[PDB]
Amino acid sequence: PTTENLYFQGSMNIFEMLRIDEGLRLKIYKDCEGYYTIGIGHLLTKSPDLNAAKSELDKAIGRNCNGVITKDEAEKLFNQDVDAAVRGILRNAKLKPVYDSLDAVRRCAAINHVFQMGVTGVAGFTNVLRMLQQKRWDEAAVNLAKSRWYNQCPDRAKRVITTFRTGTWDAYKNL
Ligand SMILES: FC(F)(F)c1cnc[nH]1
Repeated sequence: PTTENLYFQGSMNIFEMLRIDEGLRLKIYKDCEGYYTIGIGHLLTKSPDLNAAKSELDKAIGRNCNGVITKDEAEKLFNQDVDAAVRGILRNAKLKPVYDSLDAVRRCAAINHVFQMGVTGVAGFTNVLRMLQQKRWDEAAVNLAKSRWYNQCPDRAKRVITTFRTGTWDAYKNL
C-alpha cells in the first residue's frame, strides 16, 4: 500500500459509502425496484402515482420543487436519512448489541443496510445478525447474498455485502 492508498480509508465514511451505492440524482427517478426516488437514495413513496411522489418531495424539502432539487438540498435530506438510520439502530434492542460489537467499517455497512432496508427489515435477518456478532464474516456474507434485498437489486447491495465480509473499504476503490 502506497502512502496514498493508506490515506484512502480516511476519505471513506458512511456518507461517501451511501453516495456511491445510491448515486446522486436531482430529479425524481424510479429505483431498481421501480420506486420513486430522489437525491441520494431518498425513497419518496412506494406508490406508482408520481403525484404522490412530488407531494412527498415538497413536504420533505419544504418548498414547491416540481420534482427537482438542488445538490445542497439533496445533501441535507441525505444527512437527515443517515441520522434516521443511525438512530433507528441505536434505539432497537436487537440491532444495537450487534452494531456495538462491530468495527468502524462494518458499522458503516450496518448503517447502510438499515438506510436501504429499514429497521424491521434488517432486524428480521436473525441468522446474519448472530453471525456478525460471532465474527462469522464469510457466513454472514453468503447469507446476505441469499436475500431479496441483494438479489432484486445487486449493484446497490453488492459493495455492502463485501464490506461485511472484509471490514475494509476495498469495494469502494477504483470506481
Ligand atoms: F445490527 C446492525 F445494525 F449492526 C446490522 C445491520 N445489518 C446487519 N447488522
